Amino acid sequence: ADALGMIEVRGFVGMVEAADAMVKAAKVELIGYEKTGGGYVTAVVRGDVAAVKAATEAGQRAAERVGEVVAVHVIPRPHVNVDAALPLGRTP
Amino acid sequence: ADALGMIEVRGFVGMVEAADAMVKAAKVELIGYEKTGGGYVTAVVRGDVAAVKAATEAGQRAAERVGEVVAVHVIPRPHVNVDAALPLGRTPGM
Amino acid sequence: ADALGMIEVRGFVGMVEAADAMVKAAKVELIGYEKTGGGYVTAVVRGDVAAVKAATEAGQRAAERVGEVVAVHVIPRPHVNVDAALPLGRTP
Amino acid sequence: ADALGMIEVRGFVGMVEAADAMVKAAKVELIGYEKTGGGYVTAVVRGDVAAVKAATEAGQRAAERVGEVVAVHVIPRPHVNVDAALPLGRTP
Amino acid sequence: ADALGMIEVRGFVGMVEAADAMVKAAKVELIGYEKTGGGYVTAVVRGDVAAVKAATEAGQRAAERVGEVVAVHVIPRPHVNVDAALPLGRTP
Amino acid sequence: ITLRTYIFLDALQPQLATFIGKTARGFLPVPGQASLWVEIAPGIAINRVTDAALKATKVQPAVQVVERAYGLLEVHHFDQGEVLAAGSTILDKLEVREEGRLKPQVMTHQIIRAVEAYQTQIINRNSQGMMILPGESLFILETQPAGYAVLAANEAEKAANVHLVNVTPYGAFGRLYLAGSEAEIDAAAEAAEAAIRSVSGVA
Amino acid sequence: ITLRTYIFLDALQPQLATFIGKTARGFLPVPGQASLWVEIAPGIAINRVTDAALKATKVQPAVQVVERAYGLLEVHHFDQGEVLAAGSTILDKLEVREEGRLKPQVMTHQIIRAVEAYQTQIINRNSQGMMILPGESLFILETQPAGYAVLAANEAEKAANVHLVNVTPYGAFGRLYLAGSEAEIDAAAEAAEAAIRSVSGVA
Amino acid sequence: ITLRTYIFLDALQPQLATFIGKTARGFLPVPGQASLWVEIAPGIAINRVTDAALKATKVQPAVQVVERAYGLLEVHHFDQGEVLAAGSTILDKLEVREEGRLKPQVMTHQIIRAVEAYQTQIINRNSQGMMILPGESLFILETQPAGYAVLAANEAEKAANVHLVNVTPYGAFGRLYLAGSEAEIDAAAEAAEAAIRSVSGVA
Amino acid sequence: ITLRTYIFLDALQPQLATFIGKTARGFLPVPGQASLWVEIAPGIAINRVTDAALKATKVQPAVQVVERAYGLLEVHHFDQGEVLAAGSTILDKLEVREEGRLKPQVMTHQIIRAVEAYQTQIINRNSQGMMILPGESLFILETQPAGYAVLAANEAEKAANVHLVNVTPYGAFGRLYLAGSEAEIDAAAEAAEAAIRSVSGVA
Amino acid sequence: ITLRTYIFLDALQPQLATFIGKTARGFLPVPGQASLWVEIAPGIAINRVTDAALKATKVQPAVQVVERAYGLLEVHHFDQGEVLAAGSTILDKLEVREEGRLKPQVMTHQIIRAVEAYQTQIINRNSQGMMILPGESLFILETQPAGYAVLAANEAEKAANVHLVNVTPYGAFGRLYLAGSEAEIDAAAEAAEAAIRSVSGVA
Amino acid sequence: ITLRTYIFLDALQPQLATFIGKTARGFLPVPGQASLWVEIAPGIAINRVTDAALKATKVQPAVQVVERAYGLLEVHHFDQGEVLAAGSTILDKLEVREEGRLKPQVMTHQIIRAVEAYQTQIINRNSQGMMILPGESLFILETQPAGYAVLAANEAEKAANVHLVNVTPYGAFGRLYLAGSEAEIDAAAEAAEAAIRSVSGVA
Repeated sequence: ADALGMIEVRGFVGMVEAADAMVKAAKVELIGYEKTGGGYVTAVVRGDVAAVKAATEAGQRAAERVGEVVAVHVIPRPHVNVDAALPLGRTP
Repeated sequence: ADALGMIEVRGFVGMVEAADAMVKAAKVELIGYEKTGGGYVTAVVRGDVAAVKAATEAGQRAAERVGEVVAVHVIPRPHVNVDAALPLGRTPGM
Repeated sequence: ADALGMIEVRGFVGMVEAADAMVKAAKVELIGYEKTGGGYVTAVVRGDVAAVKAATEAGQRAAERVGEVVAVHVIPRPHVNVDAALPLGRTP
Repeated sequence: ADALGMIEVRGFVGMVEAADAMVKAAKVELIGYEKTGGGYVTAVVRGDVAAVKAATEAGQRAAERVGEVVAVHVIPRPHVNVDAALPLGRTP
Repeated sequence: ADALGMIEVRGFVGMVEAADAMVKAAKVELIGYEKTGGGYVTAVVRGDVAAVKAATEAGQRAAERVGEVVAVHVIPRPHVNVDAALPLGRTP
Repeated sequence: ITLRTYIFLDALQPQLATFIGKTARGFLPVPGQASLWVEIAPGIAINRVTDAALKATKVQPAVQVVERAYGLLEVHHFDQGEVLAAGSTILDKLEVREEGRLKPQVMTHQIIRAVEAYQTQIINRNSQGMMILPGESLFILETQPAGYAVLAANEAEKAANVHLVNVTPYGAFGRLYLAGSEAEIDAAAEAAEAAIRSVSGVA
Repeated sequence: ITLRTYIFLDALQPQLATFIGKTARGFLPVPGQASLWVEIAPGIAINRVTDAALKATKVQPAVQVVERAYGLLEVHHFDQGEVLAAGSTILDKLEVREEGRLKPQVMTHQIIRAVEAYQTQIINRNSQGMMILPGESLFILETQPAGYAVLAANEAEKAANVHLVNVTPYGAFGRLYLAGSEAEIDAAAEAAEAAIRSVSGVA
Repeated sequence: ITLRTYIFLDALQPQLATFIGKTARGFLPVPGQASLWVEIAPGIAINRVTDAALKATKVQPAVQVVERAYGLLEVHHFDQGEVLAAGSTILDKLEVREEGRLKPQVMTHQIIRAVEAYQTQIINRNSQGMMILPGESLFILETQPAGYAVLAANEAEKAANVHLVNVTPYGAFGRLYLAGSEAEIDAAAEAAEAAIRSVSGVA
Repeated sequence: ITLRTYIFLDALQPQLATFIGKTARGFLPVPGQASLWVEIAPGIAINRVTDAALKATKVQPAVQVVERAYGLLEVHHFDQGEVLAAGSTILDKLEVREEGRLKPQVMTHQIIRAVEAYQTQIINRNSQGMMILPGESLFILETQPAGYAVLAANEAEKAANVHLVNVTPYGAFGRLYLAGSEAEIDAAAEAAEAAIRSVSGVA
Repeated sequence: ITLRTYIFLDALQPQLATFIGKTARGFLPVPGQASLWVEIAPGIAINRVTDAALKATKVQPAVQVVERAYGLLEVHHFDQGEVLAAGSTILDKLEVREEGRLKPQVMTHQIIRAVEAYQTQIINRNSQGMMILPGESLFILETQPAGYAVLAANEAEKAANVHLVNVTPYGAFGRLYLAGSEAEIDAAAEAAEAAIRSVSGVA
Repeated sequence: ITLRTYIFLDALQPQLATFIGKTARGFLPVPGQASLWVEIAPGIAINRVTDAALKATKVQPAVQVVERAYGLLEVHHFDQGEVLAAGSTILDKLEVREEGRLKPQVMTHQIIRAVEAYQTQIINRNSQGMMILPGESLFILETQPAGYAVLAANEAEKAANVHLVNVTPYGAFGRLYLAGSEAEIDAAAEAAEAAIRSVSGVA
């Protein structure tokens, strides 16, 4: 039931700085990363609803400085089925 | 006290899709509706301030596809004396 | 009776935010609201004059952001006959 | 103590309409009147400061349309020595 | 005996704020008021020698703002005989 | 004499009387009333100002000090009207209308999220109010002059679920710190900063 | 040195670290860090217990106050394992073991429903933790000797989001004052009392 | 809980109201009001003694001081009628008839006439009431328990235009220090002893 | 270095040496001597100035502090000649005669009559000196620079039967409070304000 | 935001970390580490800036206060690299290069030898550090801004056998006092006064 | 009244005289002067005890602290005979003589070589004398009664180049803390003891 925050960058470095900045800005858990290939990389965080929204916006400002940021999105209360089938960390 | 989120719509249809999209967005409780005549209807939700914040914007974006949205508002701490007189799902007594 | 103060806003929301801000600003009793049909609704507060006069200023200033505010007025001493016929709480 | 509003008019009728206008304007108690000889009379009202301040400046604007209004003043707390020796409706 | 301070105004209202301002400005006793007729009214205060002198000047500056002030006088040590025949609050 | 602050506080939110009182060494106010606030230089004219209020009204004062710089005046009472009489008399002694107050400035307002466990203990060295729990969030505000801040601190808790840090109607500048979970802070600070400009005055 | 109290805390809770941090004047603690605190008599001998231990390990000293008779020593370090070395070494320096400590005894416990505003003016004016706001419930517990009070505070904050108003484990009897709603304070007061029962020692 | 002293002063004198107010940290007192002060032991019971008194009447809570063992809470209010109700509310609830209180006993009394300039530097420098000026006389009186000092000073200061240099009735034994000329000090020291001598109580 | 004040105090009146001394933590003066007064910034240049004085004379220093901003220098001694000698070195160290001092400005001086029982107890929160009895009267002064006030405080009590409140030769401005029965205050203030104007200096 | 000081302390000399820390109520430093120093107005940006350091590095802060005026920031750690990493972030928070700091002003630098026994004991009223024995010598310096002093204070003792008196890296001006036998002061001041000019900055 | 301590010092050493000024609240002492300190119980006779000494001789009152039972008053005067007169008058006052003093017994002595950083932070933070710098050795000694502690400092600083970290001779047991290198502290403990061992009196 934890929120969901994602950052997708076309540079492995961009994701890292994006990941670090988030866990530095709010009580968030960084689960892992799914590399979609083609240089595209996605960082995933989960936690409180607001913390993610604050973390996500805080990661973009840090990543935009050193990478081709592609997408930034936040999902407050995802469906049970999503966590059940996707590698998003809150799977039983 | 529980927060407060409100969507008003000139059209019953808008309010429902506004209500549905809200409860699906965050952990809020849809408590009811108020009919002010003239076709104006207001949906009411309670829950965390952070949840209401995200739910409210999720309804407006979902209701704007349908009917005209009059007003969209969010109240973190409504005063105790309000919840007593108005029909906002948290009226005390029993 | 005690003094009176009212706001009415073609739009159920504007009444609430007004009704909130008034109570938070002074020691007044929010009695309820009266629906005149057509989207017009009117909030009613009661108490001392200085309380109302301060509450109403805060309400009007708070509803102007989100509503089409129709009228704002203050009665310092309603004649006994009004409260007897019209529903302003203080009705024996 | 219970605050104070006064109006002194050279001529009786002006005093009345001023008084009548006051008690109708806000929650105040008309306690009496003082005849100082030479035609001067003064109406005296007691109550909370918000009413009288709103009551007096409501009575003046209505009596000044009749006769020569001499003076208009408001005391938000007569020293307890005043309320004791003078006929202002609160002598113990 | 105690000193003597008096204020004579052509408006009952003028006397009150003049009276109130005095008893608020110094250790003074307000005995009463003597209306000589014709709208003229005189406030009487008694106390220490200096207390009056500071009180009176505070009444004059305060009374001149809202009334036809007529006379301001201070008597430091009045005769024994005066208090016996005049109504000045210190009568045996 | 010149004027800096003229703020009339409607009906204070509870938690103020604490930090108000723990800062005050006078007639502490209590929550649910109304109070007044006047800071002027020099902090002696205040002392004369305090009479005109106290002589002409039924009030009660907590702050009258020069521990910071020049002095500060607060009087408090339950009835809005009685206080409003005291304030209006104060300016009449100064012979200045409302719009003589200075416009407030909004210099530094920024929101800080998830403070590192260290910085919490250090702010609390300024233990004037509540403690910033480790890893909540903090808001910072600056206005010139100083008196305007208590307005913000009031309007703050009045609008969100916040824990109060520390407030400055004292000093050459009005500075503000707030603490609590994230969404409230965003909701609280956003209310304060907007509250400050709406004041009418001269530059 | 006569070992009065020595209770090692597994991990300092989020709120208490501020209250400990708002008052310490030495090596500051941080949230989440494990801490062992040893109280002994006479208080003049405590200067040797820390001075010997500090030379042997990497712990951090938060508070060391030498009173007329009792002594209190607090150590902080992120590694929970290190605490056993100095403490067993410290007890072996004062020729004592685990069973040699004094058993804590709960002196008095009282919950006063609906704290009055007038007391809140007196309450928080002499407190360094959170400010007591009007209407919340306050649970005050006392332990004899005083050092056992630290176990009380760490117990309350964990089970509920309550507020620590003041804590002084220096003196004869330790004061633990927690604030919150009536129900939340009720369960918290329960956790404090059991802590006196589980402290092993003598009387 | 042992109720030590409870002596009601008919009307707090002009100087003490300032002097009591110059050091208190709660609801400040005002001149002319009648005041009752209640002294009890242990200090943990004062929070309950006032809380029972504060919840029962409309009196004002001025001071709640936690001493080494005992706690004292004193209330003042201009309405003489409240004294009979509130006292019975506190006294009938905490093991005490009026005569059941401890009777005060004058521990030490010494008058040092005409203080030299060197003493003026040392004397009032540790005082918060009026300054002890060089050349004036100082009569020192002490009451046991500490709370009883107010009856000593208020009885003396009422009868003469003397100067109150310092008074602290908090602790084990209360200190009352008055300063002035020889003649004014002469009658007061006489009036102080007889006033202490008539105090009814127990041992 | 720049010059602000140069005050030559003849022979202090008694009650000053108290408030002077009880506030001071240096070589306290006593009543009947002489003292000297000169203001300069920074409060280190003073520290050098104090030697040139102390080495070339037989004096004794009371004020050498930095509790307000930068520090200020006064030295005291019984023989007028020695003090006048101490001054003679100080100005010559600066190479400026007397009349280079800044003309003083008289900022706020007003007399307040029958102060309300409230305001008395609260002013004394700054209990540096005596307390304003309930409902007498008060005189208050502000001058630039700050050092000039102690001169004024001298000529006041020296000229009327007054109780001395509080003095500020420290700060950006010199502020003063006086208290006592009514007619004297006018005689004090009338003398005080006259003391500042008669001084000769440059704009 | 504006810039005033930018001091990067290499490896502190022993006796400072005492006086640095024992004066401080934060994460006390220790001798042999590194620290950073940056002044900005207004003293709230200090509070925000300190995180940006703490979030991006492994450091620890001693000074974070507003007891004097606006606040000032120092963080400390043993590894030189971490501090230089922290420093680069702080200025980068401002989007300002290294060289934006103001060149310092050197107001008053003079050396005093064999101070009279009086002036010694009185300086120690400001006992922030060591004491000027009767008849050693004293060095006094003023620079603007204030943060630069610890830079100066460091380069002194690092170069001679001197005792450190009292330091102000806080305030609108930086003032410094030193103590010890004669030749050392000449050797110390020779380095200190020289320490300030060598800094490069803007008008 | 029981006469505890009465020791006349032939000449106060240069370092200790400063420590008195860091703690005194009266007329500060000066280097090289001989000084007598008399501590007695109960403390209520001290205001009379000094009044007997000051009126009989030319002594100066430096420090007078009112404790729970005992009172300490310190006198200084350059004429060794004149100091003895106040002492001889004071000792003879209670019809007592030299033997009435308390006989010294070495209470507690501990040498902690190479003070650790953890102890260094706490050491001077509770001290008003010289700061203990990291790495120096610290010897903490206690004397009973406390008044005899002055001999400890006067013996070391004259006979050895040590640094006085703290000395407090008011209370139940006097604390003496000296800091320095290993060798210099070694001789003092012998020099402090021989004066403590030779101190004549009774029990």
